Amino acid sequence: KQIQELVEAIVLPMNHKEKFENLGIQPPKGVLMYGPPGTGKTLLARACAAQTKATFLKLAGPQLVQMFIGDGAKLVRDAFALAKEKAPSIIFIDELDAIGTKRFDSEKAGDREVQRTMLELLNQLDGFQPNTQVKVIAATNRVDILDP
Amino acid sequence: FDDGAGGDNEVQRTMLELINQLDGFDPRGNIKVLMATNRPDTLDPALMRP
Amino acid sequence: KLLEHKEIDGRLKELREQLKELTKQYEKSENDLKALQSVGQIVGEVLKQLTEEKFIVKATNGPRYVVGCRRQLDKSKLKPGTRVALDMTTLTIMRYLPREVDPLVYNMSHEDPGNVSYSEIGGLSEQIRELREVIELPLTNPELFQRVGIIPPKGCLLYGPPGTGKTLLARAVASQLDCNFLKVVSSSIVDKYIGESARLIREMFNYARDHQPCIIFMDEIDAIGGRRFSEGTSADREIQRTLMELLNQMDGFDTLHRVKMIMATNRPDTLDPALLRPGRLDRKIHIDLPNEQARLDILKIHAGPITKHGEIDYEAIVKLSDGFNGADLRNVCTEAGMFAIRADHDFVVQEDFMKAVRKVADSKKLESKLDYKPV
Ligand SMILES: Nc1ncnc2c1ncn2[C@@H]1O[C@H](COP(=O)(O)OP(=O)(O)OP(O)(O)=S)[C@@H](O)[C@H]1O
Repeated sequence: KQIQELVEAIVLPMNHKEKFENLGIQPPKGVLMYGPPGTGKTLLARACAAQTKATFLKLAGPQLVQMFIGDGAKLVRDAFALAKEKAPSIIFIDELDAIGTKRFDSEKAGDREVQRTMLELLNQLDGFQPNTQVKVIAATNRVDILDP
Repeated sequence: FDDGAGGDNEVQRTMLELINQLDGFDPRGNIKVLMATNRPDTLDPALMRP
Repeated sequence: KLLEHKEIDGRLKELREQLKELTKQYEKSENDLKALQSVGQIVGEVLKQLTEEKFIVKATNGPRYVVGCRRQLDKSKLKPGTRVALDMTTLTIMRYLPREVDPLVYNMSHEDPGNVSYSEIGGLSEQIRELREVIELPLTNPELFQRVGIIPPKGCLLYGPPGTGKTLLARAVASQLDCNFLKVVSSSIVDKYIGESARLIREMFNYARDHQPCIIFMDEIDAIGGRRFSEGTSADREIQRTLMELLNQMDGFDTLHRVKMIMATNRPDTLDPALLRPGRLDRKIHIDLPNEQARLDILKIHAGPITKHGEIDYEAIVKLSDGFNGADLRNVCTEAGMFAIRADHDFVVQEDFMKAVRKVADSKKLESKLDYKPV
């Protein structure tokens, strides 16, 4: 049933947008995987990369952690622009918790570009700039590290 | 180890970077790694996975 | 016979238009060369008014200075808090600017959508009328309350079910009224430098009171990612002092000009008794789930953008499903549309609705702790 939800709710927007238009509904924006770290999460994104050809895009988590500051937000915008160039956009990020952090409630210090890439990731992602050619894949180990 | 105190976390960022470049999405190859710990119950199940 | 006058007029047209347009772009780019007189400035913000002609500015990497104006830069405009452009050599103030900072205030401010009708799901019995009194009527006339002398109704709490009286069925009259409808999901106050909580309370109100009758709306009063503990270790007075400074800048000590509070939640566990006094939550209200005919309402408005035959049994979906959520009927419509996508039909048959009943109402039953009311 997870393969059902996966294929029948991501690959059918890749091939049938009008089938949503003949009925008068709208495909969801944002699909999230979570659970124990052994059930196979990366495998499903790789099965997407195999059995679909609509511009698979991996994105590793702590690669977005930057030191030359200002690069990861630009990089996410580059990723969506590049996958926009090949309009059906299979977009996957692993360890979203490694960039989407619970905003820590403490003083004196703090890495900043996690927040910058977080704000720009949610900006490029959804809400602001909506588009029906974003197919959001993400998988994490834990859920209670994340933001509402 | 993280709740509403917000202290030491950057080493965990380094270690998640280690997991990322270590295993999953084209791992090592002809590399054999031995690890050791006196404290197995302080490990992460992002490395306990076979 | 004299088309050489038009071979001269055409030479005029072509050659003069081309050379004049090349020399016109050369005029504007000689002005771009003249911009090698307009050679750079600095930008800082006025931190205070030192003397009437002096100001302390803020180099954004570092130190603080003493400046003046150019000559006539309106020294009353340059209040502490404005941003100015600073000179490069003389370092003094050249030109004022707008802006301000982090979009966690902004992305909850005016990302705020609206509903396409007052009846986005249904059940508008006390909703239209009492929300109308608590917002719109004393903003139209404060003198009626000035027969008594009190601020406008201090705001209900939309509690009850999580999703028919929590986030849905909250923006009914808000769609109609359209005055100062911002969002506060109340995770944006639990900050990093933990005393930025009260500063962003100031940033909430002192940015709000412009659209003069303000709508202070707060979904999910105590919201951060996860669940909550009890009166022991650190599930503690963050909420209490933060909420009392909220209530401080809401009413009691500081407010101004017919601002309407609206609280709307049932999720938080730890709340102030002084939150619960008449004067800050002077009136409160309750919402049922549906009364089974508001089920019929939310279904008959959820039976919207669906190609059908006009035979969809509303009584069967109303009585046979028990979701008690406009979002549940949203899932019903979604999966019934997917089961018209399945079997390849444009129309969503009533049996696709009952397939939605079965699958959606069974996956619905994978939830525990189906109850929420604070205190
Ligand atoms: N259905 C399956 N069939 C075969 N092997 C599977 C299956 N599910 C999981 N696996 C195995 O489990 C591992 C894949 O899981 P993971 O690589 O951990 O996915 P994941 O994204 O890494 O999950 P986490 O939370 O990130 S560790 C590999 O060893 C796979 O061979």
